[PDB]
Amino acid sequence: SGFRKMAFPSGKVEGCMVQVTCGTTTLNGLWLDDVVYCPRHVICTSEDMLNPNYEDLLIRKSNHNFLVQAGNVQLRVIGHSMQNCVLKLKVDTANPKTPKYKFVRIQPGQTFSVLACYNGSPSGVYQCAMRPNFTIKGSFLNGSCGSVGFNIDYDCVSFCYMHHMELPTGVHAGTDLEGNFYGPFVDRQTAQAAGTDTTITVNVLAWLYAAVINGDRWFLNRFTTTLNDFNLVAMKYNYEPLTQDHVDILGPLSAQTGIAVLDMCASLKELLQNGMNGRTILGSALLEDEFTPFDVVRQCSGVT
Amino acid sequence: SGFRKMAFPSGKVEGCMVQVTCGTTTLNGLWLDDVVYCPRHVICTSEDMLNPNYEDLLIRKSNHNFLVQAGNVQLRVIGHSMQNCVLKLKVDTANPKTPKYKFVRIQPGQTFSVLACYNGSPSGVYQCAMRPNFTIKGSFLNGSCGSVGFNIDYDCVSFCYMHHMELPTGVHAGTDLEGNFYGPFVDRQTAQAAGTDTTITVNVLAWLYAAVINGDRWFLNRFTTTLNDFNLVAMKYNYEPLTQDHVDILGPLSAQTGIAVLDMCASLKELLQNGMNGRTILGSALLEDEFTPFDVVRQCSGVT
Ligand SMILES: CNc1ccc(N(Cc2ccsc2)C(=O)Cn2nnc3ccccc32)cc1
Ligand SMILES: CNc1ccc(N(Cc2ccsc2)C(=O)Cn2nnc3ccccc32)cc1
Repeated sequence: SGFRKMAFPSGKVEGCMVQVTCGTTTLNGLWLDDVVYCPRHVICTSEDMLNPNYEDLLIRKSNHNFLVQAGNVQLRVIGHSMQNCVLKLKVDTANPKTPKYKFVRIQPGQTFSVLACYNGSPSGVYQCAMRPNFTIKGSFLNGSCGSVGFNIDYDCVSFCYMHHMELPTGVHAGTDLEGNFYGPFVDRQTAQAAGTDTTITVNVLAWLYAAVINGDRWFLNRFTTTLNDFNLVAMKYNYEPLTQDHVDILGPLSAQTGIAVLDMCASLKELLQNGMNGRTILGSALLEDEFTPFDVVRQCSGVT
Repeated sequence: SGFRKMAFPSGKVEGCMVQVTCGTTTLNGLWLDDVVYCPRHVICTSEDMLNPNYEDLLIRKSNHNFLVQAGNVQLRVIGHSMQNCVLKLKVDTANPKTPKYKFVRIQPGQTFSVLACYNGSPSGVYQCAMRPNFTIKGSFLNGSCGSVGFNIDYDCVSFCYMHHMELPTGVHAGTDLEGNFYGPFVDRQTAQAAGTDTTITVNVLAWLYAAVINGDRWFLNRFTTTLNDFNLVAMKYNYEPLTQDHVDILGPLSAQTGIAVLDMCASLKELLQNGMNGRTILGSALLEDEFTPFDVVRQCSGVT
């Protein structure tokens, strides 16, 4: 028992991290097979970030201008190209540590682990969720760009995020591994405000199920509700509308605990309406929304 | 910016995890050089755990009874011995993935990362603190025994914890890598209750400094206090007494923010006395105590 904000083991990703330098800018890259992926803003100075013309800036760069170092060994760059907001640097050596991998574009509400890196070296790992406004609440400092988000299915690493920027709000924006930004964000130092950060209702319910499994049951009540009634309450509290798909995904958690999904919705409704009254659930004094139903089952079963 | 419960990158430890089986019991082991470390209760059945005589149980075991598998390859066991509550299995092959490492016995209040494992395979990583009552609040299921806690100083892995048991309270107990339990716990399925779980005051203050660095400053007030006055309040709230050593360790955080340690103590005093009034600090609605002052500096500087 016990429930923690657990990240995937980061070893398979640590073996892919490299340092990429272009001119005076150094950030992280992801070396998979014979390609190194990195944010295209590596070709910019801080002066360029106000209104960069990436196609024009890239014309002034040749293969030899991209310095790629894997630990202490220099990779030879034999090609470069821009795909959306990422640069793909073809190198002459396939990464011997390349794991089985996929590039996936995740949905808002889905979770992933981030291996924060600086100068191609890993500093730490933590679990994230793609917010419904397509930002992530990470922990990134200057030089962390190119750090990636991923999930792991036994031996396969699904890369879903590459860090590009911190919004003036202190929240983070980035792309999938095809270089497409999540949300409306652009790689320009401009006024970009994130939309309403709604709470991921299906994840809060999954976390309530995790709480019941792990012994925290004080919040269970004698009530039930309907999807429409629950959603009137979810709207008032800036919670995502709950759908039948969400109820279906909570099915295994419902079956394991014997608590019908709508009954858990009624517990959640009372918690929204009455607050925690100074009490805690799984060591938290707020409703946690960064565990998916899949995460709860994975953690409560012991998948390796 | 942003502040997260960050774990160390787990790659160097993932390369050490193996599966150890003795009879019908399978748990995790730690392979470093030519030795595999694991909990001695691997020699027990659940029947034995009520009152085990480990020396007597071990006499019935030979080197060939300890099955050690590293991924899919079997290690040859050429020696075995019991050191306190751990077994050390001498194998004929040095682990090629052995990192630079040390065995350290940590102090209560200190933090570490845990790589939860099952059947020698890693499932996830999370950040912990050794509680002042010498328990850890982890996420462990049956088969997780032998999973280890560690810290990393650039290339050196300091192993500090090996998981042994879950107390009837849902909290966790284990040993250092010399097999000595943290706290008064014994590897016997018996009545063992943890003492008072006090809050790690120096860590809460470190986290308040992290909050100010990252922009959450609402809790700063116009007051100051003294160590003796603060400690009268800390006692009332089951917080650890703050010492001059703790103030000294907070020195760098104080210098960086310009907020004197006793002034932060006065903010903490008001937060203890008045609560958060429905507000949050670094996304938490309670006072976080599982970041040391070293953790805050490390995360806020970008150490790899
Ligand atoms: C020289 N090149 C350069 C490139 C990028 C940045 N910017 C601004 C920006 C605008 C549009 S895309 C990126 C970043 O946001 C970087 N970054 N990322 N995460 C960060 C956390 C803390 C501090 C900085 C961080 C700055 C300089
Ligand atoms: C057959 N051998 C055996 C050995 C140990 C255990 N016990 C009881 C126990 C008493 C004294 S030392 C250990 C554990 O506590 C194992 N364990 N650890 N973390 C756990 C989380 C969830 C469930 C079980 C967990 C049980 C069986």
